[PDB]
Amino acid sequence: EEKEILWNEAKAFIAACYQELGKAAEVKDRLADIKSEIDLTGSYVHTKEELEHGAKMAWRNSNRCIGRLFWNSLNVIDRRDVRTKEEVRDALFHHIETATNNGKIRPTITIFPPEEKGEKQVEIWNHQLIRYAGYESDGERIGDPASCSLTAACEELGWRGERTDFDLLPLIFRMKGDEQPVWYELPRSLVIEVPITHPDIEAFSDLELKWYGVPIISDMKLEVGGIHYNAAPFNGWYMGTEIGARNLADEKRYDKLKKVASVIGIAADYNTDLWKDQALVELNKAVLHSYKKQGVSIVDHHTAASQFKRFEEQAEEAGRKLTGDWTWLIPPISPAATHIFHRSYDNSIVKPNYFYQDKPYE
Amino acid sequence: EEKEILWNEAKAFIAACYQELGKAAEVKDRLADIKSEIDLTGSYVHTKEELEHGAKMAWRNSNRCIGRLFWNSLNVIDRRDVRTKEEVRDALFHHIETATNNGKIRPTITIFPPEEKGEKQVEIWNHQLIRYAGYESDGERIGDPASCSLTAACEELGWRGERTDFDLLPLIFRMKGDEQPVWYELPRSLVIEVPITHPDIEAFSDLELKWYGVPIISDMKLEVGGIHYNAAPFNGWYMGTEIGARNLADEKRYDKLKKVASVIGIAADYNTDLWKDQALVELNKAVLHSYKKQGVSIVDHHTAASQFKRFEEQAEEAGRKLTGDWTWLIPPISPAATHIFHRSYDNSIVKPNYFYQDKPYE
Ligand code: HEM
Ligand code: HEM
Ligand SMILES: Cc1cc(N)nc(CCc2cncc(CCN(C)C)c2)c1
Ligand SMILES: Cc1cc(N)nc(CCc2cncc(CCN(C)C)c2)c1
Ligand SMILES: C[C@H](O)[C@H](O)[C@H]1CNc2nc(N)[nH]c(=O)c2N1
Ligand SMILES: C[C@H](O)[C@H](O)[C@H]1CNc2nc(N)[nH]c(=O)c2N1
Ligand SMILES: [Cl-]
Ligand SMILES: [Cl-]
Repeated sequence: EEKEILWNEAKAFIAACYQELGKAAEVKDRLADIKSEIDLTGSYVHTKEELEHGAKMAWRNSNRCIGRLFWNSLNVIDRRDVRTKEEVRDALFHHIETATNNGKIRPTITIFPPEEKGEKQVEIWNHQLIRYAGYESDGERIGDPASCSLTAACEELGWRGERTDFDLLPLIFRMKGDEQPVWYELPRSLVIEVPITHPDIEAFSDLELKWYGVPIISDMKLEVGGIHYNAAPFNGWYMGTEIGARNLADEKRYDKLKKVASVIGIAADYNTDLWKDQALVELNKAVLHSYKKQGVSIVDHHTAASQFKRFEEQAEEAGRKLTGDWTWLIPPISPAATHIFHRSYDNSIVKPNYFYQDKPYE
Repeated sequence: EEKEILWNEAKAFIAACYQELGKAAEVKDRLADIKSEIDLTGSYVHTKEELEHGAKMAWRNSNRCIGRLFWNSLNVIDRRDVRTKEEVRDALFHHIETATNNGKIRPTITIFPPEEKGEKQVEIWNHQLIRYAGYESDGERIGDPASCSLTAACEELGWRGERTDFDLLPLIFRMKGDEQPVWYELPRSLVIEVPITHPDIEAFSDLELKWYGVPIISDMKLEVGGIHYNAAPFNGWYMGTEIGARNLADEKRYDKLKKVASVIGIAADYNTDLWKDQALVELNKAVLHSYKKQGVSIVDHHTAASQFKRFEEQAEEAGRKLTGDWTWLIPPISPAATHIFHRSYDNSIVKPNYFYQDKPYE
């Protein structure tokens, strides 16, 4: 039953992967070995080339990602060899360091051993490798509300946050065979953060806003040819709106628009004044300015959309169907100023791809 | 075949309409009369009450409309009695006058005789009753590009535009039996226009922008209980973004963002400066300010979304399913600052409703 599904996924993947790599003549033999490996073992093992191209295809197929033009330059780190929590920890520290690259961010994925019988070898609890803690208790909100449930799980395991608005959560993951996950404080030297200032408005620094340099999603599953890599953290560089229009702006996140309005010297009393819109534009300008001043890679939503248009053009040129989720591709500010807003996209799921999975906390 | 479809639509509509009106006991008899009327005539005729409530239901069911909270206060004008082009013209002039209401806009629909054998009695060519002409010839763009095809059709019929950027198109419609439509110049006294100025930036008036007061969609079909009212123009008041973020901003419309950037004194050289976003916010502030100064009804997108939230709440309270098109309901600026962005909607089509129809030009 499962080896039927596996074998079928393998045939589809290997065929497509080898076509793209100019190695179609090797398919039959490779497929032969896989058939035997599955029969004899219940699974199969990707070559380094297959794993690398698979991760790249999965990014290429990610409907919700505007940044896909650069899919083929993804840096794939093969860590299927890790067996200990120390090795996992050091691999995660290494990912942070190499992806950060002193600010010139390298899109990277680190791939850990895949599920066996659907049994995870390693299970990463963090949503992103770098993220801020959040607390809520008796009227008091501190930090990132989105992190409240994971923060509480961490404090159940003996970690204690300082309760600033920007506590770095520890790395937290569980090894096969262990009942509880382990946690490790992030070395501050590894984590680039960017204080938010505004190019023109000197008072903006009074808000004492900052954000971290590199978004590293660590809780999605990479599926490649029937093999389930549930632990495979990946990163790009930020699009500014992610920070300025969502992380710092949403009422259910840092909720800073009223405070932004005050420091930029506009009233926040009347909807018709469009003060939220003005505050959003200034906050987003500040975010882009700040990352660039500090030499940390970032892209604005106009440039990103222009790049995505090139991705569309390349898909058609290569004779590949384009898939996308319009609702996620449009930027959260000035969406109609982008070409994305004015066309539609097929939201079909194509594999290899990255998928959500259930949180082991909650 | 057709009388089957008609009768079935009639049963569903009359049943629902009379439930809502507290007249469920009258359904059986009314349904009896309709059954006979269809058999004997091939069609049936709505009571004034049915027609009025039907138009209101159609608005309530319009998935792409954020303004639906006020569905039950729609002003329905029954003009099923018109037979001549003079009467149609005067009914259209009347709609403009009564809906405008000296600036305190009244949501209104005027309903003309419905299709018979699918044969239209009157066919309105205008997309909106008030709209600006557009011209393109040998490098030269003037006016509203969206109106180019209708403008060209009008000039085929002996009309000539002055070729300003804001020529009012004439009313243009065709009567049953006539090969060509007729056209009538709009009396300027009927048409309120609003010059666009900015509350703070005096130079904004140098752009010489203006827009008309009342959006009156005149080319959609109202379907009520199997009866097809192909000529039934309707209006609300504007949401500011329609004018400021789309009509005046789109590259394929008036394309004013670069000129806005210049008058507000910011550079339009770098994507990372978010100059388009800033220009959009200032243009949208100017639009709202200008309509309010002139005493013409308008709503900003924040207030409109708050009203739409109340519409959602009322639907659930009344035990009615809510339908909506997320892609049209989100405003084109700061969409994530509205609740709409953060939930989903069922885009199912429910009747009565308003529908697109093929343009007789093009
Ligand atoms: C190189 C720079 C990149 C940029 C600028 C970029 C941009 C974005 C943005 C703006 C989002 C929406 C995030 C949100 O609203 O939560 C997104 C989602 C996504 N990106 Fe990218 N991305 C990049 C690289 C990558 C890479 C390297 C991968 C994988 C190898 C990836 C896979 C995805 C996936 C799977 C999502 C959806 C995540 C979810 O559903 O929560 N992206 N991207
Ligand atoms: C009272 C004030 C109203 C406001 C503020 C409002 C708001 C809006 C907005 C912003 C749109 C999107 C238009 C576009 O992007 O092209 C829209 C679409 C629509 N509205 Fe409303 N509306 C109002 C009244 C009405 C009325 C009275 C009706 C009908 C009786 C109506 C039916 C519709 C329909 C059918 C659409 C979709 C049109 C299309 O597909 O092009 N609305 N509305
Ligand atoms: C790889 C990558 C690049 C990039 N520019 N951005 C992200 C995602 C940032 C991000 C990751 N995960 C969750 C949220 C908020 C998620 N909500 C929907 C739960 C944001 C990922
Ligand atoms: C009734 C009503 C109220 C309101 N506030 N707005 C509109 C629509 C304005 C409008 C009407 N028709 C076409 C466009 C642009 C349409 N493109 C998609 C073709 C805009 C209609
Ligand atoms: C292709 C895409 O659906 C298209 O740009 C839509 C998006 N949402 C919209 N929403 C509104 N209100 N009006 C529009 O014209 C559009 N255009
Ligand atoms: C319900 C709705 O789909 C939801 O708000 C989505 C909309 N589009 C989005 N787009 C991005 N990029 N990120 C998000 O978190 C969301 N949220
Ligand atoms: Cl993020
Ligand atoms: Cl309009």
